[PDB]
Amino acid sequence: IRCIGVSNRDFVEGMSGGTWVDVVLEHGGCVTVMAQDKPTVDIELVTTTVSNMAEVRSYCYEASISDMASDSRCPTQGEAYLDKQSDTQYVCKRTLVDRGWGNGCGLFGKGSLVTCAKFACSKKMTGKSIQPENLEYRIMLSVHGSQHSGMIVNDTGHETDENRAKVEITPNSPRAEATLGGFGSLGLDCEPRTGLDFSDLYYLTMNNKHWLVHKEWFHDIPLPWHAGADTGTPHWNNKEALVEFKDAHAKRQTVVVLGSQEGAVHTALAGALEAEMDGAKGRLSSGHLKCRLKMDKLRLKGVSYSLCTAAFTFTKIPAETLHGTVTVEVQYAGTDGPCKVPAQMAVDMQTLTPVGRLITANPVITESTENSKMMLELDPPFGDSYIVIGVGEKKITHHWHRSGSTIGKAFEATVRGAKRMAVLGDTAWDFGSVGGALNSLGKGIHQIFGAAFKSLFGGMSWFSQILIGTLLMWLGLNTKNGSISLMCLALGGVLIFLSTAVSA
Amino acid sequence: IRCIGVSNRDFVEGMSGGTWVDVVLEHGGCVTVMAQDKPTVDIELVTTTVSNMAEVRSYCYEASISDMASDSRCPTQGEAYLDKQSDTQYVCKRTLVDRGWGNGCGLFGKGSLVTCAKFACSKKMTGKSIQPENLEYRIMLSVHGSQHSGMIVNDTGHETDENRAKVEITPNSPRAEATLGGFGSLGLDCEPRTGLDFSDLYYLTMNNKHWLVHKEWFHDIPLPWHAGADTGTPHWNNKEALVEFKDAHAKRQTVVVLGSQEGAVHTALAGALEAEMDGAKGRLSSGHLKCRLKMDKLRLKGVSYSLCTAAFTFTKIPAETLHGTVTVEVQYAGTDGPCKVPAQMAVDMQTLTPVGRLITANPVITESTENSKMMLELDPPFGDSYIVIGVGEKKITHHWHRSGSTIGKAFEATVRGAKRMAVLGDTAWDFGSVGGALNSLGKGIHQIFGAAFKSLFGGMSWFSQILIGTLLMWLGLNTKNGSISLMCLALGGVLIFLSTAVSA
Amino acid sequence: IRCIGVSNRDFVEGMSGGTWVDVVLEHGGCVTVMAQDKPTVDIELVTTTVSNMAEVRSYCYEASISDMASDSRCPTQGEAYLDKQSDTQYVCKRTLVDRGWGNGCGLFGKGSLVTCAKFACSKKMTGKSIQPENLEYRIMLSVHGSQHSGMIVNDTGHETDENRAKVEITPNSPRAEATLGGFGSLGLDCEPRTGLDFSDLYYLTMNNKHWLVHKEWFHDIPLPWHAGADTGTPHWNNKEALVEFKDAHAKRQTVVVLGSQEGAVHTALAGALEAEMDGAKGRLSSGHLKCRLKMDKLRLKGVSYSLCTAAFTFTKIPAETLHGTVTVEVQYAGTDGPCKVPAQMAVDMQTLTPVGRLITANPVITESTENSKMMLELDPPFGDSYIVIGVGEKKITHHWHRSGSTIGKAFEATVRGAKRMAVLGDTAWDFGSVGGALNSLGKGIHQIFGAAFKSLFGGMSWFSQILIGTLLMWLGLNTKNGSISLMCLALGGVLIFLSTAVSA
Amino acid sequence: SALTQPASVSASPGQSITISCTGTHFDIVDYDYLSWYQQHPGNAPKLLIYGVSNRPSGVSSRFSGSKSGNTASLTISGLQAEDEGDYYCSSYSISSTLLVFGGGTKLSVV
Amino acid sequence: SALTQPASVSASPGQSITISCTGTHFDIVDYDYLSWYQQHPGNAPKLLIYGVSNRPSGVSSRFSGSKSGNTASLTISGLQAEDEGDYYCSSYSISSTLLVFGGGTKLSVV
Amino acid sequence: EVHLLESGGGLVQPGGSLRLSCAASGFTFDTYAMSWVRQPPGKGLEWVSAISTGGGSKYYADSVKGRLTISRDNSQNTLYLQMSSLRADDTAVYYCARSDFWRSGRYYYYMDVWGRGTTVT
Amino acid sequence: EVHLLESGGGLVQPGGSLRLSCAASGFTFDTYAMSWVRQPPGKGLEWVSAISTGGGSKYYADSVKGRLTISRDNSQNTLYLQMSSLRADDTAVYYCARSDFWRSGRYYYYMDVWGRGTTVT
Repeated sequence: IRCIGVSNRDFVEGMSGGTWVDVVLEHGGCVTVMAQDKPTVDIELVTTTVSNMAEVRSYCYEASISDMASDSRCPTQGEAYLDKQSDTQYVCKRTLVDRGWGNGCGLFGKGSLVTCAKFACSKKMTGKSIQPENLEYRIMLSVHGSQHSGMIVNDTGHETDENRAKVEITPNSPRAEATLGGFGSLGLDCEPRTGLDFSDLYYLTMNNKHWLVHKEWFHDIPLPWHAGADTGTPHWNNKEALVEFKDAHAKRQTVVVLGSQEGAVHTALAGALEAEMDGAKGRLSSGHLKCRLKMDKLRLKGVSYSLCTAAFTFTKIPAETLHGTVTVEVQYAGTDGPCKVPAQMAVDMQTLTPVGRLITANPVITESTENSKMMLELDPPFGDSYIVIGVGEKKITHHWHRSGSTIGKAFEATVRGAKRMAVLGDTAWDFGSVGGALNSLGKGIHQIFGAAFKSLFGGMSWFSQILIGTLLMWLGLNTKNGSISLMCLALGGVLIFLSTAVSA
Repeated sequence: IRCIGVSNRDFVEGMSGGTWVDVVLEHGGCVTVMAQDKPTVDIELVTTTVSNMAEVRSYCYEASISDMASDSRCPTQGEAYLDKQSDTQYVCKRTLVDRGWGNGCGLFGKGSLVTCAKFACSKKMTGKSIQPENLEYRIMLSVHGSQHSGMIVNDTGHETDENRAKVEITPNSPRAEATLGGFGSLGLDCEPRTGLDFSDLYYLTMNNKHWLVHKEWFHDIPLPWHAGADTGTPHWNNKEALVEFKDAHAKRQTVVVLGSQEGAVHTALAGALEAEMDGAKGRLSSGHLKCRLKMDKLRLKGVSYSLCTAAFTFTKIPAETLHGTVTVEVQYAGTDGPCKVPAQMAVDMQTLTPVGRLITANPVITESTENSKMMLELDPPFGDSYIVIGVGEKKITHHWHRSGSTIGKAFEATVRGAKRMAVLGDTAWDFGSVGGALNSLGKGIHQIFGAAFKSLFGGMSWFSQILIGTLLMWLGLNTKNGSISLMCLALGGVLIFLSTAVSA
Repeated sequence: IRCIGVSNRDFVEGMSGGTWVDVVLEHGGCVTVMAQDKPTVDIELVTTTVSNMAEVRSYCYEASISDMASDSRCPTQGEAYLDKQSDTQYVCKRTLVDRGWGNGCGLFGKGSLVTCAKFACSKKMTGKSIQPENLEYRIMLSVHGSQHSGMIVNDTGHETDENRAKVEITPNSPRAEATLGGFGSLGLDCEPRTGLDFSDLYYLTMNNKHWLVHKEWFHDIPLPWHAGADTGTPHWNNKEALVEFKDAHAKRQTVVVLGSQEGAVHTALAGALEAEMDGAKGRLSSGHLKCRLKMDKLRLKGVSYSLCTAAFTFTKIPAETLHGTVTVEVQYAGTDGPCKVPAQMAVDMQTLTPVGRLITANPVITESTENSKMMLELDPPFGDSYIVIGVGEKKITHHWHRSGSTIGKAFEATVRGAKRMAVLGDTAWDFGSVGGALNSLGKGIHQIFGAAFKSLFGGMSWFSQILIGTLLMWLGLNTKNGSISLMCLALGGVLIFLSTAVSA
Repeated sequence: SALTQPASVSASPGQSITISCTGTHFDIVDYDYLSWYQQHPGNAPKLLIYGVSNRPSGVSSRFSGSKSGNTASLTISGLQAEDEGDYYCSSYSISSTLLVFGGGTKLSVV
Repeated sequence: SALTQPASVSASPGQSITISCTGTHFDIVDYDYLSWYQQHPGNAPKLLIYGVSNRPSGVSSRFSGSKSGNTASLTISGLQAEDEGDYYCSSYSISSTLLVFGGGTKLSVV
Repeated sequence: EVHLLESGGGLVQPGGSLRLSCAASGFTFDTYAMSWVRQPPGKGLEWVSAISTGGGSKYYADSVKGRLTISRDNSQNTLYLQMSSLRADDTAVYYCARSDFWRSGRYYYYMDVWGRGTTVT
Repeated sequence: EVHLLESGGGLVQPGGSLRLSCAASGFTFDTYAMSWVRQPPGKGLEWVSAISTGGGSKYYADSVKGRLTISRDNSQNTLYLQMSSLRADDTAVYYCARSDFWRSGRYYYYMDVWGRGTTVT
């Protein structure tokens, strides 16, 4: 009964013929899965943990220089030595300064000077590699069964129950069979390796703060650095990044170390993602996982339950969710025991033919307690209807109005699908996937087009994307031949939409 | 005898007529003054201190936050209050989160949340205004008199003597009279108020390091700031510059204070100029001062002495300065006393007709001791010559060659004048100026042209200057007519030269 | 009586009027000066020493490597460190090698490997700077006076005599007055600084062998080099020049130190000049020295002598020198004393009118001993003649034939002048120089043309000169317009002649 | 929904006795959550079969479980004398009393 | 071409005595290579003037030499008692006997 | 190795209350569901109560339910059972056992290890 | 300082020979042309012989020419004179004098430092 009231929720329908469905478990969203005669289960990827991290490179941002010395030689002599160019801990620079009789030797003009400063790091910034193996997705399963509103509280508290199950998939164990007792079990054929593409990603840590950063960005940033294998006293490579040599007009040479650069790299970490560390493990979010759900062993728990025959009282007013779905929690006066909760909705009371849909798909009281409560969720039809719980005349009927027109719902589904395509790309075709040939053809076309699009538009920000998209629509709408015009309009609209879907 | 061997050295020859010449004392460079019947004086601006500096604005770069708290409201309830939105020391943000039965209230969708943290500053960055007054230009002048090589040592070692005097001018006292024993006195009619244009310049200070920064730059940096009158615990204005509010997917809201930002503004201090402090005074360099040099009371000290009649000896081999100028030091054996040094250079020693020009213009031994040394400065012609010192048959001669051709010297003088024009603009015309209609006229057109050039290309960098100069040269060479063609040629050439003069 | 039979000999005739002549004392050649009533003096530049030498750089040609160590890191890790990259005494190289389960870790492909070897130099070559000062020229001058053939042996034995004087010109003392007792004194106004252009010439040393090399050559040779100031254990800069890193196919990396490179730099020392060291001074040759000869105090010694009246006898057969000049040695049987040797030559012995010329210009017996000998030198006319010595009837004669026709002598003079113009450039105009405006105009024109020629064809060898010269003659003879044709023909001829003259 | 078991069974050492546990559709005919426990008098129960036909490590292969219809039975082949003790069947019930146990059958060895 | 000198001269202290040396054209009229030497009895001679006029370091300024034609003279001003001794003139001769000396004058101080 | 120790057993007054305690060692107590089971002397086993990892969910047999409360203390690795309204029917030996009831992947509602148990009248 | 010591002087019968020797110290004897001067008792000085800086040239007066030979040895810093066909006219004291005869630049045929002298009969 998680996934209720998350505003990023997806409904996938159990198809007739074939007992598996393909879903993409986006980290931050959530999906509820309902089949024709199976219990309703909502599935959420909750954790993505990286375990074995190899240090690749540590950058300096808080350098310091302590020991200072200079050596000068007269014109038409050799070069200054200063003996500190032979020390790797020192950063040095050779420049030409004015020499003459006043400066203390014979000839005039452009003597040799070298300045050496003892470089040291006060605060470094470490990057770590992530292998596509040794990472562990965690998935929490909850059943629309018999538990009430009262176990949704303090989510991410990954506790397992008769209605809640936890599965931890890895590339080594990607095919868990999730036993959820009473309802049978769920089968998960997931793809841990083809998730967020952790191959070209690093785990940046600096000042007890962690990010998930690209490899190219991490290797392209100019700062003093030492290899991950460097242990003890580091040998800083590009010390000249943080040390500037400046000369008095032609007389001396000065050494200054640059600032802390920590806010500068913070500003550089624009598109990166924040991440946490569990002490040795890289706990993070904002990924995605593609799974295949196997509902063969899923089935309704109490198919042989006698329906409840007693008084049902509301404990709370029914509340509509963000997706036009009404949630109901009731209390049972009877104490017979496990029994089927009678619940439906009808356009008219007299010929009370059920209308709309029931998400829970088998509401049940599981407690023989005299007074106990359960929650259930119902998908009412648009317009006016009545939510009735009970059988006789002691039932409870609650009037319901739903404002969600079919055209509006179709538009909302279209924008949701466009948003998921913008986030995921061609993996978006695997979310309602039950197989099919048109689905595979569309996915392949999207794969080719997205590969070309990433190749020739990969490095672009939101503003750059908007600029190039506007320019392309102009190169479209005004253009001699329609084929090039159509292509330019297509790319311009795609770029503008990709900027918009994340902007709004 | 300063200014010898500084590689940024200038020679001004007072014309026959009048007794004043206008010079511009650029900080870092130097200039030696020689008139027809006046001793050679080399004049250099050494220091430029700013005494009373008023804090105008202080920015924060090392922010902190200490007291974080959040308040939440459910849908169709009020708004979160937190009691700290009325505190100015606290930075707050209001966001909409997802609320529902799991979170602990009745309705579903877009509850209200507010987060507030107590902002603080750990390290700040101060800016101080500069008034055109209360700044002190220190200038040093030395006489090409009798002192030998051996006192040019430790320049900036401000000690006065017979041949060395120190003048300290101010906008309140811009008319110093430099007195030097024996040689009379020199008059300086300077323009301290019209110098580096300290009106559009603050004094940036950050972590015991000082710069001279533009007004517009210092007023455009986005950071938490307060007016300099804030004493005690300040009130910070733009705290949202160093505090970021991030929200969990749709659940919470977190506050992070960005990094130290010191290196970021160091990178922002690109075209700035470093500076120092004398404890309360902002001594600086890279200035320039325009003075009028009144040599009325200047006159040769050595016009009543007999030519020295004894044997001279070379104590150091004559050396060449970077300007095709040879420096000679000799020793006297006679004990007669103060006598004129007979020194000249001739191409042939039979008819030793004088050639070239003597920089010192009056070499004199001024010591009656048995062995006394003294130094000259000469301007030999191109090619071969002999530096003969003495009169009789016991003279000393030194062979000399000079590779500076007349055309090459003219070209190098042209590029030096072009460099001075680039650095100073219209003030360049006040360096070789003795008045005149052509000088003032040309300075006028250059002044209006420089005003237009700075209003049309003023805020630009080296790279952008090169780019626009190349683009203009192209929009030149390939153009229909010749008017705007010549305009583009001139503009591109000027921009490219302005970039390359500082680059090279 | 040096300069006799040296095969590189010059005859400068001091013109009537004016007592000075300009000569270019070439190292290896010689010149004899004879004025209208002055004794003949032959002048030779014997040694050129450089006294003060400053080490500028020290290359390595005999490197060695001792401590080999490697470090490797598996794929998707950082980079190997090896801890020796912090040592400057080592040379290191980072490479990618194949890694896999056989090599001993998890992934497959492109590990990181680093190899370090401890660099040492066994034999180094040192360059030294040469200043145009502190170099001393030695000049040997011998008078055609008393001495006989018998003091020419050991001409490098610079022993001063009654007929031999030694001057030592320095840039500090370039105006020595050479006194040769009896014959008066010779005045020398030399130009030590405008000789071989020692500014752009280092003093190479390698394995107790020395050269005089150009600055650009010494600075453009790639070898491990340390600055001259580097004293103690040198820090070698470009160790990668003498160390090669090679990887086994995809598995290891091996280091090798290259060969001795001594023969390689000997082959690189192609157009250099060998030189010696006198223990601390660079004794050398092959230079040239321009001097002005002041013949004021020169005059014939025994003019007031009486003719020798006794039997002269030939002691050696008159021998022709390589320039159409006959050497005569005779013995005197008289004991009268210092007397004038009556010597002449005539085509006919009846009317024995003197013909040709006499180089000694005052042959004199200077000993009162019974049997003493002296030596003469004559410039006979072309054809047959007689060398008659003695006054009365007891004279002696020697039939002489001279095969040098006037046109042939003019052609030899032309080729000698062209050779000296090729070797000396424009300084060749200073060899016959006695003044004149045509001489100065021609020397200036040659100066500017030689500057252009050096800029356009400076770094070019004999073979390259020949190739481009032939191409220029072709681009001459075969060309549309004559002006360009004339320029191409002239340039090709000049280049071919410049190659040929040193070749021939 | 309580599982019903036979009162007692007997067998001589070296033989095979099949103990049977039958139940309703609340616990047996749908779910393979059947566990077999052996309890010596006084000693705590011990797991032999847990996954209707699954054997924890450290248990001899002489015990085998099976399920057919509403009944599930355990076979002890090659019986020993020390195997005397109560044998219990536990099944997951879709009702109150999440785990339901059998009545408990006394095993006798002659 | 020998040089002729006066046999002896006499002078009182405090005066100036001019000693003279004259020779033929072989040694004097053309050459400044003229040197004056003084010699106390039983002592090595000492050089007073070289090159007609020039004087070595360590020689009093009282001795001043000059040359005019066939005769060159040396003057001693401020005569003292210790100036007693022989005086010689030496010149370079263009003949045998490269260097020729004067006859030698016995200077006497009265 | 993996041991389970009970406490709080003894002779109680019929009608009062009691607090039994089960002490766990060896295994990670925080990852295993814990269950209580009783058997009266001479009678069969009866699963009594079970608790989830963290104690967020409790399950009771429908013979002691409404009168028994199961609790756990993950910090001290101990399990509790709250007796109340005791009667003669509750006279049994209560056994504390480790259950795989909801762990991950596949489970079978069995019990791995069992405590020494305590007697309650 | 600059000292010249002679040796070998003494009494010799007329018509014989004798080998003089003058020693040099202080100055560089090899760079100086050394000369020989004699003075018969009661008579004037007469320059006798001079040798070059290296011994390559010898000069004599036209009264001893063919009768005396002047030689020098630079390594031991000494110079000799060779008497031959002596006579009563050679009875004098021989002074070993250092000369500037042919050195460099300008010279004036003078003599700086003279020896003590040796008696010859």
